[PDB]
Amino acid sequence: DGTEKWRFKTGKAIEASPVIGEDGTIYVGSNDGHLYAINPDGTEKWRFKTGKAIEASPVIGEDGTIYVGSNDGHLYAINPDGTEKWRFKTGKAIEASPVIGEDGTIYVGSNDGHLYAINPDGTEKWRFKTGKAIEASPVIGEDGTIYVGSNDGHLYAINPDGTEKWRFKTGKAIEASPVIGEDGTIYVGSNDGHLYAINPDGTEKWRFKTGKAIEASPVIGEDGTIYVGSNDGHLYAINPDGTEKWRFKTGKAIEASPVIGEDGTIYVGSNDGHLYAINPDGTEKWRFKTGKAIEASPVIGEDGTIYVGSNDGHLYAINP
Repeated sequence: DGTEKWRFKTGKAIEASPVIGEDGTIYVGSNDGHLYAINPDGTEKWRFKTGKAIEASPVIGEDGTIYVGSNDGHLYAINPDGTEKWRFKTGKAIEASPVIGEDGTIYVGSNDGHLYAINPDGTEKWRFKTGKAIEASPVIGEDGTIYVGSNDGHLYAINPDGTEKWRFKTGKAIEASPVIGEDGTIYVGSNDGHLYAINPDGTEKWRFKTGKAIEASPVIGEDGTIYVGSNDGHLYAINPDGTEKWRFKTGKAIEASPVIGEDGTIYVGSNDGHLYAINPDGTEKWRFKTGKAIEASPVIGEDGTIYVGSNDGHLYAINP
């Protein structure tokens, strides 16, 4: 209903989406350098200090391990009881979330330019070098291919053995993670302003121009609609054929991916400070003001709660 359930205070801005564990624990990184585990009632379960700001979402493995990248250059593996299992050092800051393959391999991009494949025991499996920093999380297709965007402007498709399958060049840095449609189409936003729809063979299916850079991953509705936020301040609803369905204006850049609720509501944070709830027909359902710009994608709990991190330093739990 767009009202606050609770707020959890951290020491600095929250730029990264939380993630929810099997037992309902909420995990979130803060620019204050800590990974927090929060109970569903909003009280802190534990924290773990990394060396620098955490600006990427954690991801959870099958056994419960929580993996989180830090600006300190490491990917940490944290046990559910909040003690560290291991860390893996890259050459520079990690600003992108890791992703986990079906065999347990953890893939993470680093500002040192590479995509790393990490075994669950913390040892390197392989690394794939791109031309500039990777600030975007990878995504994995049903056949095991790993897709990742680079500040060198390309979307790379990497085979599970670390060899390149193809690369797709856009006009500027790709800071958005791609998302894969039911037919294997890969959608990815570029700083050149376009949402690109890419066929599994690396050829372009179509492109959609927005007014400014796209820094936010698209998300796909159950009807096939692709939703993506733009720095031009709009949330765009895009048909599978590349034509616009509707657009929704917020007051400032949208740097955060949207998320889709059980009833089909689309939620998205704006740099104007609000969380918006949008109906599938593009009309506003409600908005909620946090203290400062929202750069973090919201995440939905099983009871419908919407969790959103804000530059005002809090994680908000919002009723639906």
